Formats: sequence, structure tokens, C-alpha cells
Amino acid sequence: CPLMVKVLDAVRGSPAINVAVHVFRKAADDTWEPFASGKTSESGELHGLTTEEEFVEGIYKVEIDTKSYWKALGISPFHEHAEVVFTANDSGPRRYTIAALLSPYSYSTTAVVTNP
Amino acid sequence: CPLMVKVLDAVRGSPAINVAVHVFRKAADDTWEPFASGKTSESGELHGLTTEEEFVEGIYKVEIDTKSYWKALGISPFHEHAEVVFTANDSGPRRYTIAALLSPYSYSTTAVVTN
Amino acid sequence: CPLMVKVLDAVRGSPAINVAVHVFRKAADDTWEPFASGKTSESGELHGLTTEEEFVEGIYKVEIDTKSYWKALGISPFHEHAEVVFTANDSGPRRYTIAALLSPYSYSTTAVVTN
Amino acid sequence: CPLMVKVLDAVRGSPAINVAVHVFRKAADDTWEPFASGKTSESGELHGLTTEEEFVEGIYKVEIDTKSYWKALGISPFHEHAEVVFTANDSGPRRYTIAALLSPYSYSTTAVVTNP
Ligand SMILES: O=c1c(O)c(-c2ccc(O)c(O)c2)oc2cc(O)cc(O)c12
Repeated sequence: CPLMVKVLDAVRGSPAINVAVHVFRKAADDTWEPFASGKTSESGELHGLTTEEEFVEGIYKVEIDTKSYWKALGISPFHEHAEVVFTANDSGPRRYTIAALLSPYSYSTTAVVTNP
Repeated sequence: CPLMVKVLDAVRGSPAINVAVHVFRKAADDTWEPFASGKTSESGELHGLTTEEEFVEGIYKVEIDTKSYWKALGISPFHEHAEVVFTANDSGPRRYTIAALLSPYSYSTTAVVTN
Repeated sequence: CPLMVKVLDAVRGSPAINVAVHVFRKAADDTWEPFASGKTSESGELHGLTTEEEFVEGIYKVEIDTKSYWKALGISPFHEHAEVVFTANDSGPRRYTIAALLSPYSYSTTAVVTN
Repeated sequence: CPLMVKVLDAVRGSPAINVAVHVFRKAADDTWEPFASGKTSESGELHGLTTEEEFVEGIYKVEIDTKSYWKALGISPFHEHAEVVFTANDSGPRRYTIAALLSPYSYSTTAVVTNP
């Protein structure tokens, strides 16, 4: 898979399990079209969102549903979600890992981009 | 002003100056309506976006235009922008500071909510 | 004062108040000598650690006592402390702000170096 | 291995390769004794630092030599190194991953602790 999402919990020091993730792609008419979705595993990872064929050039938005995650743990967090918006594959196909580290009032995100 | 934005540059170890910031409020039909905007100052801060009277409870989106900032520095960035989406709550503290720490392929954001 | 420390709590969305901070300077024999210390204020800031006259070029270590902070909040933390080790440089800008963002199993730290 | 170190470069969006890492353990007399060392691989990971037998309870310091890393890339960075100081195995053996995300004037670090 050319797109993987990895989520960690900075309060517990653990993978963030069962986090819902929705991916969108900006359309020809400039709206956000649903592209893929899934939930993180026991390792905090979400594989198999898309294929090399389907993951064409475009502007993508990865929405990580952090509020639902925290609420299930009894925490009222600040953010509705974490959003990662980026152009993909504009210089040829790449492999993208979107990592996120979650706290109730803060998140970070970093991309690891590799070339096959 | 109940909403402040502060942006830092993790590559240069400096405030992120002249970064455009756009704030939106979610409308009843689920679209994002422009609410306020500005550019960060020499201290990386953006004050005066809104007022207590206007900043009512609701869902807000703060977009920090990071791609243009890195391009101006000659550095190839990953993200289109950094996005902070949150519900404003009256039972919460009175002042929201949205802070962001920027790198070309990473950002963090935190909320500091105080009286 | 050429050295300021600012600490934020990523769990509560607040300044980290009453956090002990110890600063050391590396001695000729490679040991760490106490240099300055204090506790963060209600704004999460620690001002007045040193003076321009005393803060000469050298290697400094700032230890932020995060474990005691989390224990006081009833939260089990990972680290003993957060540690920031750097060389102070006169050709650099005049004022160093060491900022830290704290979670129980994670921290970040950045330097904001300005005139 | 019960101790793994993973390092990412936030400027390039890549693993941080060939980063030197030194681990110390606080001694009976309260000094920092050398415990293990190594360098990160092409994946930004450092495996095989220690064994379950050797990794006893104690206070450990993981020093990631970030200044040397940045200087090799033509950057004069702020920090001498990133230091991660923690008590390990005080409630029985755990597996520890120490992750670090590096920028020239900033780093973050998070621990992922799991139970076997
Ligand atoms: O509000 C601030 C803030 O959130 C951070 C911060 C954010 C994320 C990080 O990862 C980090 O290391 C620092 O720094 C600051 C530095 C200042 O001088 C003033 C600030 O107001 C903040």
C-alpha cells in the first residue's frame, strides 16, 4: 500500500487503537470527495487504504478522528479531529506514512515519504 | 480577544513571521464560512482576530498557510497547510491560544486555554 | 535576561505551573555545575534565571522536572525529566527561549532564539 | 530486544539514518555508566542494543547524537543531543520503543511501552 497511517497515544505510551480515519481527495470541482477509510489496528496502524493504481496524483486530506478516540477513554479533548492535507504523487508514485501523536489538547503529525 | 495564534519555526529556531492564517466557522449547512484572517507578526503572533461578542460557541477551523511560508524560505514542504478544528465552549476558560510548531514534513499544534 | 523557559501541558491545555527547572553549565572537567534554578509561574514561564554578564558562551543543560509535575496531577509519567542540552553562542541572537510541551509519555522542546 | 530506538527527520520526511545512540544506566554510586550503543539503520531504527537478561531495573539515559547528525547534513543545529531519561522495568520487564523526531532547533520524543 502506498498510504499508511500510524497513530500513537502520548498519555498512555501506546499505540492508539481503533481510531477512525477518513481520507478525501480534492475533486475536479474543488470539493472533498471520499477516497478511503478505516480504523487503526492493535498496533496503531492502518494498512490497505488504497492501491498504487487508485492513488493517483492529487490533493489528499487524511482526517484522524481524535475526538471520538479520547471520548471513548473518558477525556473531553480540544480538537474535533487531526487533519493532514498534502499533495501526493506529483513527482511520480511515492509511499507515504502519515504518523500522528495524540494528547487531549495537542497533536503532532509527520510524514515519512519513500521512493518506490 | 479570546482567540490568539502563535506560530514557531523549528528549522530556524524563530517565530514564523508573515504566515497567513484563515479562520472559518462551521455553518448550519456544514460548510465553512470565512470568519477572520490575518498574518503573523514579527513575534509569530496574530492578535485581534475576533471579539468576545462575535466568538460564540460553535465549530471553528484555523488554517495556517505553511506551504507558502516554506516556499518563501526555499524549502520544499509536505503539507498544504496546518489545520486546527475545534469546538469553542463557554464553560471552558475565556482565552484560546492556538500554538503551532512547524517543520517542513511535520507540525504540532496545541491549545492553551486560560482565564 | 538572555534565557527564558516556557512549559506547556498538552493534557490539560494549560501552562505547566510550578514545574521545577534546574540549569547547569558544563565545567572544564566535564562535570555539570549548578548554574540557576527556579519554578515556573502561573503562566508556565520562568524569568530571571541569569544575566547577560553571567551567561557566557559554554555548554548548558536545562532540566525540567516533569516527573514531579505529573505525579502531582495523579498521572503516571514515563520520563524522569526533560533535558535540553545546548551550546550558547555569542554570534547567535541575544535571547534564548527554551519551550517545552509535556505529555505523560512524550515531550517536545524547541529553542526560539531572537534579538 | 526489549529496547529499540527509532529516529525520524522532520526536515526531509525520512528516517534519520546513521544517528549515533549511547545508552547509560545510573550506577549504585549514582553516576552514569555506559550500557549500550549503536547507530540507526537505513530505516532509522536501532535494534539489538541489549537483552532481556542484561536490561534489568534501573534508571536509563538514551542519548541520541543529533548535533553530529545535522552537522553532517550542513546544518548547525541548536541541541548537543536529545536525551531520554527514564526508569525501566520497575514493574517487571517491558518492551520499550524510544522514538524521536528531529528538526534543527527542536526535537520531540515519545515512548511506546508494551508488555511482554
Ligand atoms: O504557545 C506556545 C507553544 O505551544 C509552544 C510549543 C508548542 C509545541 C511544541 O512542540 C513546543 O516544543 C512548544 O511554544 C511556545 C513558545 C513561546 O515562546 C510562546 C508560546 O506561546 C508557545
